[PDB]
Amino acid sequence: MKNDLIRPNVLSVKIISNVSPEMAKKLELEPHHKSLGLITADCDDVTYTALDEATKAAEVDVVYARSMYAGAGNASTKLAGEVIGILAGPSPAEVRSGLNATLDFIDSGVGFVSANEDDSICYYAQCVSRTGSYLSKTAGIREGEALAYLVAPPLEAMYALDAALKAADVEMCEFFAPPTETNFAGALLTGSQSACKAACDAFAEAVQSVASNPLGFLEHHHHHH
Amino acid sequence: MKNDLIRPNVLSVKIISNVSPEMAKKLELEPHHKSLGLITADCDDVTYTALDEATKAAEVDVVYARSMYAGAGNASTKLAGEVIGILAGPSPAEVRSGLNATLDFIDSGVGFVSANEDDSICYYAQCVSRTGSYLSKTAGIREGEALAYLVAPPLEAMYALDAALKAADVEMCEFFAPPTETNFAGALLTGSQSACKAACDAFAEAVQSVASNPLGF
Amino acid sequence: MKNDLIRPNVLSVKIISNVSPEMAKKLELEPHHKSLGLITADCDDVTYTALDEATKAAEVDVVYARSMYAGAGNASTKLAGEVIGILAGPSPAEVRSGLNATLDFIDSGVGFVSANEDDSICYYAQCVSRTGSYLSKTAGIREGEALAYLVAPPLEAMYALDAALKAADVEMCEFFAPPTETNFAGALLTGSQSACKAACDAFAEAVQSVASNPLGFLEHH
Ligand code: NA
Ligand code: NA
Repeated sequence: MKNDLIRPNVLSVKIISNVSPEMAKKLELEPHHKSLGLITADCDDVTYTALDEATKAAEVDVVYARSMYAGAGNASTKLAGEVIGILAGPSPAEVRSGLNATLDFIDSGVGFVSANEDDSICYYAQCVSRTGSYLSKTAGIREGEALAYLVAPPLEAMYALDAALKAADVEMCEFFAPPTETNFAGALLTGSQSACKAACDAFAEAVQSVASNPLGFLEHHHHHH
Repeated sequence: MKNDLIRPNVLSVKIISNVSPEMAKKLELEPHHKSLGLITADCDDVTYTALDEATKAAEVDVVYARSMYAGAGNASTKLAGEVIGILAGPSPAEVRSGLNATLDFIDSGVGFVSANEDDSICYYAQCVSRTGSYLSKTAGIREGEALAYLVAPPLEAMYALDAALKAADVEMCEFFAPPTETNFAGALLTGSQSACKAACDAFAEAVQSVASNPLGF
Repeated sequence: MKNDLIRPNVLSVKIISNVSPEMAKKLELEPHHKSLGLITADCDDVTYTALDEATKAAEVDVVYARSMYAGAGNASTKLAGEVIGILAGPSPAEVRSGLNATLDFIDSGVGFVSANEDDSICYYAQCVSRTGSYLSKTAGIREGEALAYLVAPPLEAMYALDAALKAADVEMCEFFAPPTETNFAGALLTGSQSACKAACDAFAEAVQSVASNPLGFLEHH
């Protein structure tokens, strides 16, 4: 029901030690990247946030991060979910430390929030109060700066992004144009921690507004047609 | 059943007034684009045709129009459908007018047509007698020229495009290479209005032929 | 159940006898490509292998070959499946010959194999002993050289590719980065037929290992 947290789930985790050179080349790894940590889950943006948290916890870089077409509910196999993440580090021990931090974050209480009775509309409005190396590079900001990580379905996201930008002293960093692979959209915005929180609150309120009344236009403006 | 119209449905409509400069930049809006009209629906090509119609009905441009991966039946949320369209114009009045025209067209009787008993094969074969400013740009043709807008599933579309091109003096302007995001295919063809209609008729007949006999070669 | 073949199915096949010049342009056909053979099926990588086999059997080229977003189980229409392939040749007879070779290969016993009890994890580990003109070009190798054609879901594929590369005397040719349209991943690897076979066996073993222990990563490395 509305305001319920949708629990995210990790599906698979593995380590590759001493990554083969042939794979290192196709993944465009750095010379010091000797080991990989692999993860899949049923929620991509929670996982991306978790991977960023991993870069604060261990000597790891996010070297691969992609979402699956049409999202987890349309996965055709058990472990595909809707995201694959790859951490790289100098040793299996560092990768292992990174993956443990990732897993712990995914199960920390974060998640998309439901906007209606059957959870058929949901959104992410996460204040990342201290970015790691992954999301700061994605956003083009300095490490440790704050972000509003805003995700919703396509029309809700566009409407609510406008609301969020107007509500808060925040800057556009990265636009997720609709559709991304999972048919969502949104943005990374930056500013002070209080401004990012204000943007998150406004984004959430705007998504809920659309969910509650998606076709109000018909009665107000399409009458006598 | 065969020849039934599949009714297209609008799922959500919203307007943005005084669009934020940050969003204007990311959408690559023009300076006169102050207001946005947003729409989602469960049929993308009908919506694209309707958005083009709106540019003839109001002072609006189609500034964004994209389809969802794997189509409306695989939507994971209620309002995603399989298309998002954005109209831009100088005022809320003009984008409401544009949306009203879009809605009218979507409800006008246009739509995908079923080619079999359980409506599991369908196609779009729509003659656009006079393009607006959106489908003329997509096709790379002069504004106001006619189009045949032809869509079907991948193999049906390739087979039926062949038939359409042979049936009248038309040129292929834009090829929708399989898969588009919704796993369809097709093309925009141009020529005289009567040639485009002949192409539409041939396209429809060819899709029906494949539906009736999918493995016969 | 585990080790079961998942049988691939052909959904539609048609011939265009004299392709129109407008269609030839958009498909970037060459002048000698007069006839087209169209096929869809519910298994893309089996079909790609089959199309390559067709080029060995007949004077046909693979001129178009693409997978559908989210795979055959999410198809919204009857004939879309998860792949469209197009053969081009000099005549309808030659295209028909190519299509027959394609269909025969699809039904030959090749296919994805289940890695668990409800067939919810599967993989492809096919040794192409002698490539035709399609997969040799895709891989960037001489026509007639061998490939391991390795496909699995995203994490399994990455883990199992590393295993295959370490186990077998093979080289990386083409990386299918996750996700491809059907949300799979994998690679084409080349080497002797022996080495390609060893890569296939190691890939299969590694995918099965992940299926049996999907969350396990704490063991000594
Ligand atoms: Na589905
Ligand atoms: Na090796």
